[PDB]
Parts: sequence; C-alpha cells; structure tokens
Amino acid sequence: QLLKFTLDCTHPVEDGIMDAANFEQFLQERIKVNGKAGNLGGGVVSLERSKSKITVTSEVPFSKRYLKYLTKKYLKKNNLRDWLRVVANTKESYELRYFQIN
Amino acid sequence: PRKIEEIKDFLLTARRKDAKSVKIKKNKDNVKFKVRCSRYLYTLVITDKEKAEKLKQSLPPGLAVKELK
Amino acid sequence: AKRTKKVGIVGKYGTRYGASLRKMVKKIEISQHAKYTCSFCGKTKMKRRAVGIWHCGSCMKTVAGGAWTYNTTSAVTVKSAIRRLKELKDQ
Amino acid sequence: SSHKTFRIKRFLAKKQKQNRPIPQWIWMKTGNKIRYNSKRRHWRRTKLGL
RNA sequence: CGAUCGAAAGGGAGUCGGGUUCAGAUCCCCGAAUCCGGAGUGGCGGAGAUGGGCGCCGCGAGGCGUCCAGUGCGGUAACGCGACCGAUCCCGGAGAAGCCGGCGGGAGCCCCGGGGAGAGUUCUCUUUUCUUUGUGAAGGGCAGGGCGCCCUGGAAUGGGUUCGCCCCGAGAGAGGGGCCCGUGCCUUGGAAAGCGUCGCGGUUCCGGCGGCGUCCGGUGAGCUCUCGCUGGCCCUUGAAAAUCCGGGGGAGAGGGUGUAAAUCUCGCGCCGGGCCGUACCCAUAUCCGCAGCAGGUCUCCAAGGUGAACAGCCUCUGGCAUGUUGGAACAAUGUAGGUAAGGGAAGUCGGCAAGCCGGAUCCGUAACUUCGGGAUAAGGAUUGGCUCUAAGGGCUG
RNA sequence: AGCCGACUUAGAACUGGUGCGGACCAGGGGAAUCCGACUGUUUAAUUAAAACAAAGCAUCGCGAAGGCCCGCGGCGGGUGUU
Ligand SMILES: [Mg+2]
Ligand SMILES: [Mg+2]
Ligand SMILES: [Mg+2]
Ligand SMILES: [Mg+2]
Ligand SMILES: [Mg+2]
Ligand SMILES: [Mg+2]
Ligand SMILES: [Mg+2]
Ligand SMILES: [Mg+2]
Ligand SMILES: [Mg+2]
Ligand SMILES: [Mg+2]
Ligand SMILES: [Mg+2]
Ligand SMILES: [Mg+2]
Ligand SMILES: [Mg+2]
Ligand SMILES: [Mg+2]
Ligand SMILES: [Mg+2]
Ligand SMILES: [Mg+2]
Ligand SMILES: [Mg+2]
Ligand SMILES: [Mg+2]
Ligand SMILES: [Mg+2]
Ligand SMILES: [Mg+2]
Ligand SMILES: [Zn+2]
Repeated sequence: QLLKFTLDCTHPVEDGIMDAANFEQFLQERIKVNGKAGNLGGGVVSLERSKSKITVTSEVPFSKRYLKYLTKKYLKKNNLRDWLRVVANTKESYELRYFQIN
Repeated sequence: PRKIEEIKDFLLTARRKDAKSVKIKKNKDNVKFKVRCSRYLYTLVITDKEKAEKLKQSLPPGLAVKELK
Repeated sequence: AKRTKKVGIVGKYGTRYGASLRKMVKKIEISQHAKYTCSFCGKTKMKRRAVGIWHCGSCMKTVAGGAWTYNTTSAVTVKSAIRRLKELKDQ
Repeated sequence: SSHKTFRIKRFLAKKQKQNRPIPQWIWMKTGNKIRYNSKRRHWRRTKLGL
C-alpha cells in the first residue's frame, strides 16, 4: 500500500518570501529512513516537485506529521515560523498559509 | 428505543394510531426508519439501498414524514 | 519446622497475661477451635459457632453443647443417669 | 441552611423586607422626628437569633 | 399488642444525555425513558380455545347434525416458554445486617507502542515534546464471573484442587446440561447531538452553515471503586417496621360447543401525580469564638516523578498573591536557624538544650526470661555512575 | 521451532579528587536501682504519674412476698427480655 502526500506552498512562492526548490533539496537531504538520513534510505521514498507543490511517495510506513515536523524545521531555519503556518486542508496534503491578523 | 428486525411489523407500527411522525436518516452503509410512537421510537435498519427507496414510497399516506439530514 | 517449643495457640499472646494463665487458657483455646466429628453425618465438620452452639458444615446440624468442648463430662453422666432413670421408672 | 422549612423561610422573608432604608419623602412631613432607620440589621453583625 | 410522635447519614418504587443564564438546572428547552394510581362501556390485540368420536354428504380437498372434553404447554432433571382463574386462612422469603485477612473478575485512572489533528523547540540534535482522540438511562443479544444446582457413572496403586484451604460411596474426577449476576462488549438510543481542527457566512441579534477526524493495539504484587469466593475472631454474634412477593390449601366463579364465558402478573393504547425546600459560603473573609481572630467545626474525588508509601521534595489540571500596609537602612538586645580550632559535661539541681545514630543488603547478636521474648540487642562490612552476563514466563503448532 | 512482555535478584569488568541511603525520609547505645505487670484512663486552662482502671485472687448478701437500690405517692419503678 503506497503512501502519497503533498506539500503545496503556493502562497509564499507567489509572495516571493520562500522558494520551493531549496525546500525540496532540504527534504531530499533531511528525511531519515530507518535511522539513516543520507541517500534517501534507498529507492523507497520518491520526491516529485511541481509548481510550488512537492509530492512524496513511500511504500514503507511513513508518518504524515513527520513531513510537518520537517517543514516547521525549514520555516525555523529560514525564519518563517512567525509568518507562515503549515496546516492540513484535506488529508494526505499540507498547506502553507499565513497568520490571520488584520 | 425498540429495534424492528423485519419490514412487515414496521408497517403496522407506522400504521398505528399513536404514530406521531416518521423520520428517515440517510447515513453510510445503512438506512434508518424511525417511527415516533407514544411509548417507543421504533427503528427499522435496512442495509439494502433498493428496498429503502421502495419502502419510502410504501409508507402510509396519513403519516407525517421528516426526511432528516 | 517446629516453630515454638512449649507454647501453642497462646503464642499469639506474646509475653503477656502470665505463664500459668496462658497454660490454663491453652486447653480451652485448643478444644474451642478444634473441629469435631459429627454424630449425624460422620464428617469432621462440627465447629463452634458461639458458646453452647456447635454447627456441622455438611449436615447443617447445630447442637447445644458445652462452652469450650462439644461434650461435657458433667452432662454425659447426666445423659447416662437419665436413661437409667427412664428405664427404672418404666421398669 | 438550604434545607429550610416554610415558617423559617417566611420569617426570613419578613426580616429581609424590613431591612430597607426609609423613603426620602417622609422627613418633609410636618410632625416628623425620624432622621433614618435605626432598626436596621446587617447579616455579619447582628445574627437575628434563631 | 397498643392512640400518636421519633432519622434532609438507617429502611424506602421510579431520570438520564445534550443545550441554555449576568446569576437556576438529574428542576428550564430538546431528545430518549421509567414508577405508581385509575377505569362501568372495560380501548385493541393475544391467552383462556376452539379438539375428538359417531352418523351422513363431498371423488377428495373437506362440509352440516348429535355425543362429549377442554382453569395452557415443553424438558429424565436442574427448570424453561409472552400470559396461564381462585377468597377467608396458614407457611415462608425479601427488606434484614458485625469486624479483619487473603485471592479472583469488571470498570475508572495511570503506563508502553504506533496512526491522525493542532501546538512547543529547532544556535546543534531530536520520524522529537505537549494536548486531544467518545457514548447515557431503558430494552435485546453475547462475552465474563459465580453456583452448598441437575443427568450418566462408580473411585485405593486414592484422586481432584487452592495462595492458604478444602471436597468425595450422604457420590470425587471425567463428559453433558441448568440457573443467577452480567455496572463489560455489540446494537436500538446514535450521530441528527458532543468534542478536536480548518473554512465560509449573518457588517451583527445566530443550539448558523459546511470539509475532515473522533483510529489500531499491549500490559501491569500498579492506585481507587465495585462484584464474587474463601478463611479467621468473639464469655462481643453484630436492629426493627413500613412495604412487596412466592407457596400450601380449594370455599367459589364461569360456558354448554359458541358473535363461547369467567379470568390474565402478556404486548400495546388513554388520563393524572397535589404540598414544602432548591440561589450562595461551607472556611487562614459568608458558621461559632465581641472581629475578615494562626483556635474550633461532619463528609465525597484524589494525576506524573522519586520512593516501601495517602511520608518528605519538585511538577501538570485547577487556584492564589504572601495572609489588617509599603519604602530605606542592616546598631544593640531579641525570635527563629546554622557553623566553630583544641579539649570533651570541667557547665548545671540535673547532659536542659543541642549534638551522635538512622534507610536498605550481608553476616553477627549477650545477660536474663513467664521460653513467647530481649532484638533494629550490642558489633562491623557494603551502597554512585556506566558497560555487560546469568537466572526467574506466556501464545501457537 | 517461531512470536511476544513484565519487573526483579545475583555476579563481573571499567570508572570518578573514597564520593555514593550525596537533597528528602530516617532508632544513639550499654550496665544497674526504685515503682507500676502489661495495652488503656485521668485533674478541658500549672500536676500524665508510682495515681485510677485492668485480668487474676478472695470474701459478703440473696431461691423472688428475695438481695441491692430509686421514688411525694400508687396492684409504682431499675437490675429484670434476669
Ligand atoms: Mg460571625
Ligand atoms: Mg413519622
Ligand atoms: Mg430518611
Ligand atoms: Mg463432580
Ligand atoms: Mg459529527
Ligand atoms: Mg393450587
Ligand atoms: Mg446549588
Ligand atoms: Mg485573614
Ligand atoms: Mg512573607
Ligand atoms: Mg502584600
Ligand atoms: Mg568545637
Ligand atoms: Mg573538631
Ligand atoms: Mg559536675
Ligand atoms: Mg560547678
Ligand atoms: Mg534532650
Ligand atoms: Mg537490653
Ligand atoms: Mg533491692
Ligand atoms: Mg503503669
Ligand atoms: Mg492541666
Ligand atoms: Mg501537662
Ligand atoms: Zn453433620
């Protein structure tokens, strides 16, 4: 049973405060599989990048909120924690929206 | 509450004099028919979407129907 | 193993009440808590309930007996005297 | 207590109604000597008997 | 067997879930129930009950006429089935029973491994840390627990069996059943409601409308509550009545074969439940002590770690502002804490006060004795952290 | 043979400035004398004791119109549901 998840950061890319590419290489160096982070844990986790939408698939047990944890790690790395917010619109998906002040 | 196993006794309980209302609940893998009598709320449980629709026409005309959502 | 050398039931009383009083109450506290044989069902389940009351666990038979023993020698001799006087009166 | 009887609650009702100040218009009267209500009662100070 | 009174902790039929207020909720609203009382016409259905023989007819399927029976039925049994007449009278049961120990079951809480949802950290690391993740009463079904219940059969080379016990020719084991409680699970209730999260409305006065989710497992001498089994103690034997039920009896009642009757603790249907209390405090400020007085005053609930622990210490939920004031100084004498070279009771009426010792493991333990004790006698040794090894169990075939 | 889980006990090595029940919790001990057996109770607000009680021991009265006692009084009442 394949597990497919999406990460669509449309709004920060169209605002220009963050680019999806540097996020995608951060993912491809930073997902750990079975305790091993480098080299993607073999050919079990595949990452496609669309226009501000990164799709990931895996046939091993892969937690969805691990992607949320790594994305919040990316926002803290690029100081976007007080600006952007990672939520789930529908299941198997994540959204980068903004905080709703004013 | 009372559960009616068959369809034939459901028609008698809906055709009772004290049947105040009948209400149809449409959820997943189940259709529920509830007749509010004086003492009990009689529930008929149907797991056949074809028989649910024919029974919905087969309700008596003197009874007040409230299709729930 | 053998726990105590000379005290039995009265070892629960510790180092109190006097050795001779403990030696006196030892016989009563053995015979009071021993389970006697039943004269009705034959089982050894005749146990004291209160003073004068001895109940059998199997037969559900309760007998008026002594305070600390099932039978008293002051009443067995009375039982014998009453049966000999009963035979004497009717001849 | 909350487990009152009817006569005790009625007595408390009357002693609640007597614990109001005097109306303002009574000391504009001709034969008047009353300055205020001297029969007043506070729940903390005077404990009403009972 | 004595009128009558006598318990807002004894006995005592029957209500729970959601929502709602500035202040009331098992009481208001909505939705689900339930107890008691009432009934001529008894409102309906069902039960009582509609069976057999004979004589004809009908090819038969069956149909008229006579003579009867019929206050239910099944199981070897424990007993079961939706009812299943019966009074004065009698018998019995429930209400209706102490304290303690041990063990087992079921909940709630805690614990571990994952999936979601939302948050916290991210200087480095952390598939990481925190929160949350469900179903009422009543009915039906099934687990589970208990039985001092029944049937077969007859046991020593005695067996069965507990933690301990204990049981057996007055019938054990071994098979097959029966009953009780089922507060546990599933279902009706019931997803429509509730909660989490995201987003739209009403510019707002909204039980507003929607999208998803509310998941899968494992464990325990754990703590609390409850149910059950078994044992110990008493020169202590641990309430009554209101009220309710079952049985034994058989005075009676009902109908002559049917639009059957008397009757019914069965399923529904109809009406009603009057009177009083209900807010708040319940205590270092709503009570009593003359007061917002360090005093007194009866109970319920009872998280994580450390640890034997409801001990002490720290923390989470919840709560509060230091107990009828603040600022600045740091004198004596105080009050409450400590620490002191060398000596070790020389102080003092008096080792008063303070100090020493202390948990656990390993050994070791005297005089005397009422043989139970003395006894943690006295006396010493060890204790951290880290990395390992060995031993102590279930499930399936 | 495979799959699972709960806390313990013992032993060994290494290691720290001999420190380790590191806070907390947490008995000083022995030889004797007097008195009271002990557990318990007592002068609320100066005395917690050797005082009181206690089991044990020993006397006394009484067989019910009775012993002991209450009551102004009754065919009164308690012990005595003895
Ligand atoms: Mg006061
Ligand atoms: Mg009364
Ligand atoms: Mg009462
Ligand atoms: Mg047997
Ligand atoms: Mg919902
Ligand atoms: Mg009879
Ligand atoms: Mg209240
Ligand atoms: Mg104060
Ligand atoms: Mg202070
Ligand atoms: Mg202050
Ligand atoms: Mg010194
Ligand atoms: Mg020194
Ligand atoms: Mg001196
Ligand atoms: Mg001197
Ligand atoms: Mg001292
Ligand atoms: Mg000594
Ligand atoms: Mg001497
Ligand atoms: Mg003494
Ligand atoms: Mg005093
Ligand atoms: Mg004193
Ligand atoms: Zn017997």
